Amino acid sequence: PKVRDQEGRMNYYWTLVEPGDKITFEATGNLVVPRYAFAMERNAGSGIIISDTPV
Amino acid sequence: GLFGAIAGFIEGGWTGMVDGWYGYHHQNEQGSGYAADLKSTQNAIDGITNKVNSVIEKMNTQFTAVGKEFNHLEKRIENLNKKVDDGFLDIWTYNAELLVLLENERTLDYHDSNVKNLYEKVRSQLKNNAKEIGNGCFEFYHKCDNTCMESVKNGTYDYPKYSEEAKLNREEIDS
Ligand SMILES: *[C@@H]1O[C@H](CO)[C@@H](O)[C@H](O)[C@H]1NC(C)=O
Repeated sequence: PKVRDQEGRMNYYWTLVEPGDKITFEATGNLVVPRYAFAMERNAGSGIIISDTPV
Repeated sequence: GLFGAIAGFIEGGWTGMVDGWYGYHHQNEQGSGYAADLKSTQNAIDGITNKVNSVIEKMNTQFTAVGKEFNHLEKRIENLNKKVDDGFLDIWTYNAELLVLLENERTLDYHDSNVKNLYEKVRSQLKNNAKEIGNGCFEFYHKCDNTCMESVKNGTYDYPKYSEEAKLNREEIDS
């Protein structure tokens, strides 16, 4: 059924790559290749606040 | 009052005494006025401050994010997460309400005990040289100047010094 005028679906995926590791992509089609990647260090804890209060 | 001093045999408090919690009202030929007992007042302030500090400082926490996000197919753990939050809310609320209720009762009795002790300390110093007349008041059978007055506040009243002066006056007031 049409969702935002689309009848096809796009399933997104993610993973974390540790230092000294390689990620390999292989496809004959139906692949959305990455363009930008983020290097990050997670901070333990913290959450997400959902409110209209300004910052 | 538990000890019967505050709102007991001392019917009311003094607004003329502003320098302390417990103290004295004296009267002699040199005049009259209000004074606060430094020793008993400071020892009660320290206990109350320790009481307030104990309630607050013993509560030590760490960094923590309460917020948890779940989808529409994770209702059970979402209900489990809500059950954890609600259970903590009920436990903390009941303890906090009862802690204030019980400690407020203890604090008022603590002031009652201190007032009673101060009266008895003065009573032990004067012995039969003074007559109890209620309202936490003493009447001296001998003249007591400013030096004699604060000597009771000091805690250094000389019973034998005025023992014979007061004894002679004791047997004449009562016919
Ligand atoms: C006790 O009070 C009297 C009142 O002036 C004073 O003479 C004496 O020095 C006092 N004792 C003290 C302050 O240790």
